[PDB]
Amino acid sequence: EERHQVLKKWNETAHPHPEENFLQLFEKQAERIPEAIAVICEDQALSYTELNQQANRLAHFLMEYGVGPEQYVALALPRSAEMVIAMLAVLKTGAAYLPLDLDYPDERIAFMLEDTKPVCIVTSSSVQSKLSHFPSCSTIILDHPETEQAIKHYPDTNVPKTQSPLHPAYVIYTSGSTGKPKGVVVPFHSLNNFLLAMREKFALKEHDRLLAVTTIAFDISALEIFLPLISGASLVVAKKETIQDPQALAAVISDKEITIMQATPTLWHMLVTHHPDCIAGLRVLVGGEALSSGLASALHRLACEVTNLYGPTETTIWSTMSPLPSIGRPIWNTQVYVLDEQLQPVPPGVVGELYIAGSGLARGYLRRPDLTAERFVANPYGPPGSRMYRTGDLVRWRMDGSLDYIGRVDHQIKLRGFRIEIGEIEAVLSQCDLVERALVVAREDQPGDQRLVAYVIPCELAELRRYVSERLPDYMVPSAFMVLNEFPLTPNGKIDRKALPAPDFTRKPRNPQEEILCELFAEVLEIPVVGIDDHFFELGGHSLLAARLISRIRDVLGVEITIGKLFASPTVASLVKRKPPVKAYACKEDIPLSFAQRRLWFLYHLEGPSPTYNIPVVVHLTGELHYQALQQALYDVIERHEPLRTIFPEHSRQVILEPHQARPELMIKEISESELSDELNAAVRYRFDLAAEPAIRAQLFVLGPNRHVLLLLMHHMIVDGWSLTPLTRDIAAAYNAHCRNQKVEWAPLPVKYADYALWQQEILGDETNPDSLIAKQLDYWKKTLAGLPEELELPTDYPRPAESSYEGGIVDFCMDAELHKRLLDLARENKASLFMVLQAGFAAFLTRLGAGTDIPIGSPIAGRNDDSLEHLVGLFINTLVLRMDTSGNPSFRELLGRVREVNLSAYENQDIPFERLVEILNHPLFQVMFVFQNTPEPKLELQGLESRLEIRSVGTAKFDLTLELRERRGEDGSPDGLIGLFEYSRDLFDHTTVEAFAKRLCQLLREVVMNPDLPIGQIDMLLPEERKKLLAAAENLYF
Amino acid sequence: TNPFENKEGTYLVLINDEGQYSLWPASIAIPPGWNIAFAENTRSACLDYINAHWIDMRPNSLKD
Ligand SMILES: *P(=O)(O)OCC(C)(C)[C@@H](O)C(=O)NCCC(=O)NCCS[C@H](CN)CS(=O)(=O)NC[C@H]1O[C@@H](n2cnc3c(N)ncnc32)[C@H](O)[C@@H]1O
Repeated sequence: EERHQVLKKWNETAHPHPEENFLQLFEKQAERIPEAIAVICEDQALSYTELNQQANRLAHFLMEYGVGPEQYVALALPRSAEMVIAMLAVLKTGAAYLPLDLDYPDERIAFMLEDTKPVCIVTSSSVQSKLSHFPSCSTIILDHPETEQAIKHYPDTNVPKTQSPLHPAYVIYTSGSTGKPKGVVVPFHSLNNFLLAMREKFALKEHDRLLAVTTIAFDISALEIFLPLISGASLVVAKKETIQDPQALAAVISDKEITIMQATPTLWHMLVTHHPDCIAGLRVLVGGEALSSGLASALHRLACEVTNLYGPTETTIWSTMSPLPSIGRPIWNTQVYVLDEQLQPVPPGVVGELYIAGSGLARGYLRRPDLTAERFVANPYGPPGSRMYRTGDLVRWRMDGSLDYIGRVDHQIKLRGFRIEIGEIEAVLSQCDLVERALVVAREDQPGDQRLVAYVIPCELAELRRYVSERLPDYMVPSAFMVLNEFPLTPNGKIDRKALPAPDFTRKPRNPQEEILCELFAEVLEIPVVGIDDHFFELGGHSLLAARLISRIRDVLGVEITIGKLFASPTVASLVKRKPPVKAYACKEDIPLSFAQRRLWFLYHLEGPSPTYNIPVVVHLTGELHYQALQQALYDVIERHEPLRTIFPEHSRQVILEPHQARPELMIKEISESELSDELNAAVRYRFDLAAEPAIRAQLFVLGPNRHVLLLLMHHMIVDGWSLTPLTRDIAAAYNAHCRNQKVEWAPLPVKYADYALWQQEILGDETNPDSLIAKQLDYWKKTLAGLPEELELPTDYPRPAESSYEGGIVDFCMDAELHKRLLDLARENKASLFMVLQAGFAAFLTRLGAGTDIPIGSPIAGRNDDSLEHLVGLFINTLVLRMDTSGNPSFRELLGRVREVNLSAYENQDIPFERLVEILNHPLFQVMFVFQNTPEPKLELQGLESRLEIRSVGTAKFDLTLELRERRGEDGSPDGLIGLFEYSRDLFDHTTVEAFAKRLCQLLREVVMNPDLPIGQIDMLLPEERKKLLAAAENLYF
Repeated sequence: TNPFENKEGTYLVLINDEGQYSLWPASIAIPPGWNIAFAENTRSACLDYINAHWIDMRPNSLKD
C-alpha cells in the first residue's frame, strides 16, 4: 500500500563504491596537483606533496614500530599541521587513532587511555608535559630530534591498501549523561562512505578553502579535515585562541579568504550577531542542534548555500542533510525508519521514533556489549541480520521525502551546549507556596538569541528568581518571568507560542577589581554594561565564552579560575569572594570617628573652619516646584541618614543629634539671574563649624516662578562621591511622595554609619596580632612605601610658601572620542585597564617635566566592599598610594606593565585606612592626586521638573596638583570621549602653565597611542605654538 | 515508553550471523537473520547474558 513508500521509495539511497578509498583520492590528488596548497595553519603552510610525503614516512615509521589493524594510537597533539599528518598517517598504516583534546580534565583523558589501552601515544613537546602517562604504553615525541631524524629514514612512497573495511578507523567518546563515557568504535567503510558522500555533495573546486574550528574530540573534525583533502581544496586550521575570540575568528575568515565552514549554531550566532560581514559569501554547514528559525532566516539572507546537518555519533558524523525544522533526506546507503512502540512504520504526518540503519552504523561501544545491544538492535526492514540504531529522537515524515524534527523522548532540550530538563525547572518553580502552575519555553527576542522564558500562574515577584536560583544551576534559571491568565492553545491542540506575551528581555562595582571584572564580563558577553549582581550564563553565556572569560581574567588580574568555580559563582560579586561583615552594633557610650573622618577632623582642628572640603550640589529646576514638599523631603532624608545630622566636638567623637533636636532650615532668597553666579560663589564658600553644627545647608534661589536653583552645601566629612547617588535618589523619592500624597517607598538601612565606624575600629584593634589581615596589609605598605621622597619637584612658577593659601584654580580640557577608543584598545590589547593607561601617561608626563624617576601618586577608592554600605550616605572614601617608577627610560609598554603590577599589588591591600598609614609612617605621602571617574553623574529627576545637576567648584586646592578624568559613554555604550580637569594650587602655578600642562598631557597620550613602543624620553613635549617661534628663530639665524 | 527502555518487561537475546548480540522485546516478532541466543527472561538477566557472552565485538568476518 503506502508502507512501500516510507520503506523503499524514500530510502532509494544506494551507491556502490567505485573501488576508491578517500585516502586513495587524496594520493591521486597529490599526484595531480603537487604544488597545490593543502594545509594552512597560522604562518606555516604545507603543499599536497609535502603533506602526503611526511604522512607516508610517518606511516612506514609507525608500521615498523609495530602498529597494525585493530590497534589504537593516541593523538595527544596540538591543533596544527602535525595533527593532520598524524591522523592521516595512522589511517594509512591501517590502524585506528584515538583523538585526544588536552583541554579536557585529566581524569577524563586518563579514563580514555585506561579504557582504550592504546599501543603508543604520539605527541609534541608542547604537550608532552601535560601527560601523566600510564606504564601501559610508550610515548613517541614527534618533536624530539632523535625521533624526528628517525622518521626521515623511511620511504615517502604510498602504502599498499590491502586492509579490511570492518576494522576501526577511529574511536570517539561521548558522555550520554550516564556518568561514564562510551567509546564509539567507528569502522573504516562508514567513514569512507560518509566522506565520499560529502565529496559528491559539495563541488569544492580548487579555489575553495575550509576553516576547521571543531576540536578533534568530535567526529565533525573528520569532515573538516579530510573533505578538503579528497577534493582539490585547501584547509585552514584554527587554534582555540582564535575560536574563543569572535573579533579574531571573523578576522581570519576574511584574511584567509575562507570559502566554506562548518560549525554549531552557537558559534554561528556568535558571529552573525556582531560580525555579519565575514559570512557574506560563505558556504555554511549547520548541525548538532535544532536551528532557530530566526537564525536560519538570517543565514539564508546574509550567507549562501546553508545546509542543515543531522546525525548521532553512532551513525558516523552526519546521517541526514538538507539545504534551507527540516533534517531532510538521508545520505548514501542510509535507511531511515520512523517507527512506533511496536516497531512498525507509520504513515506520513505521523510522529514516531527515529531508527537509523545502513553503512553509517558503528561497530558499537568499546567493551560495552550491553549498551550496544540496548541501542544497536535487530533490523526487520533491511537485509537479514541487519541492525538499527534507535536515536531517541521523535521525527515525522513530511509531505515529500523529508523529515521534520519534533524532540527527544527524554523531554530534554539542547540549548547553548546544555542538556536542559525543562520539567525540573517548572517543577521547582511551581513548588513555591505562592505558585500554582508554570510553563518554561525558549523564545527569541534577538535574532538567533534563544532565551529561557518562564510563564507563571499564581495561587489563589523577584524573590521567585532567588527561590529558583538557590535550587537550580544558573544555566537553567529563566531570563524573564511573566505572569499570565492561562496558557493559550492552537487549533491543532498545541500551546501557542505566538499567543503568549512578548518577553521583557530585561548594582555598581565597589572596588577596582570588581570594575575590571565587570568590564571583562561586558566584553565577553558583547553587551555594553553589566552589573555586580548579573549572571553570566543567563545573558547567553556558554562554555566557550566561559573559557575566554577565564583567559582574560587570568591575563588582566593575574588569576587562574577553574570553570567549575565560574559555574558555582556565575556573578562577579560571588567571584570576588577576607574582611568580616558589618553587623549591627548596639548603642555605644561614644562613637569614634571613622578613619576617613579623623584626617579631616585633624586638619579642621589644626587650621580651623575652612571651605576646602565643601561639596556644593547645584541643581537647576525648571517648572512648577512645590516648596513644602521639598522642605519635607530634605527633613526626611536628613532623618534617614544620621551623618547628615552629626556634630564633632572635642574630648574626637561622633554625636548624632535627634531629628527634632537638630532643627533643619531652608533658606529661600529671590535674586536676579545676573547675580546667580556671584551669590553662589559666596554661598559655596561658607565655613562649617563642625564642632557645633551639622555640616549641611539648603538654599533655594528664585530666578522666576518656574525657574529655580537649589543649593545643597555639604562637607566631605559626612558625604562622599558615592553617597551623592543614594542621597539624590532619596530626596527625589520623598518629594515625589509628597506630591502624589502617598507614603514614601524606602529601603531600610541594615547598618548606620556609626556601625561602619565601630566596625572599622574593631577591625583595626587587631593590629597587634601578627597573623591578622590588617597587620599583613600594613606590613605590605610598610615595605612598599618605604623610602618615599620628601617632595616632588614640579616646574613651579612660585616657590612653596610657609602658609598654604589653599586657593586653587581649575583648567578644563577634553579628549575626543576617537582617541578615547584608541586608549581603550591599547588597554585591552596590553592586559591592562584604561585606569592603568591614564596612570602611565600621567607618570610619564610628570617624569618628563622633571618630577623625578620615582613618583608616588594617590588615587581614591569607594571603600564600600560590604553590601550593607550600598545605600549609606557618609564618608567611605579611601586612598591608595600608587608608587610609580619611571627610571630606566622605558617604553610606554614596559611602563604600563610596571603600573599594572603596582595597581594589582595595591588592590590586594586596599582594606586599610590611608589615615592609619599616615599615622604609622611618621600632604603627608603624596603631593599629586589622580581621580578617575567611570560612572555617570547623578541626577535628581523630580516630578514635573526639568533638572540639571552640577557640582560647583569652591575655588580651593586639596593638593598641589590634581588630575581628574571622567569617562563618558555613548547612547549605544560606545566611547564618547573623555572629560578632564586640572585642579592646581594658585600659589604654585599660573593658569597659563597648567593650561599648557593639559595640552602637553593630551599630546603625550596621542604620541604613545600612535606608537606604544616609544621610549618616554623621546616623547615630543613641545606645543605647535612653541614650535612655530622655535623654527622662526633658526629661520632668522641660518639665513 | 520505548520498547527497549521498559524495565518491567519480558525480553530476549537475539544473535547475529556476524556474532552480534541484540536485545529484543518478547512481544515483537523476531526479524529475519536473527536467532534466539537467550530465551524469555528479565531484561537484567538478558543484559547479563550479553555481558557474559559477547566478548569480542568484532564481526566473525574478521575472526579466523
Ligand atoms: P563546557 O562546559 O566545557 O562544554 C560545552 C562546550 C561548548 C565547550 C562543548 O559542548 C563544545 O565545545 N561543543 C562541541 C560541539 C559538538 O560537540 N558538536 C556535536 C557534534 S557530534 C554529533 C554529530 N556526529 C551531533 S550530536 O551529538 O549533538 N547529535 C546528538 C543529538 O543532537 C541532536 N541533533 C543533532 N543534529 C540535529 C539537528 N540538525 N536538528 C535538531 N537536533 C539535532 C539530536 O537530538 C541528536 O540526538
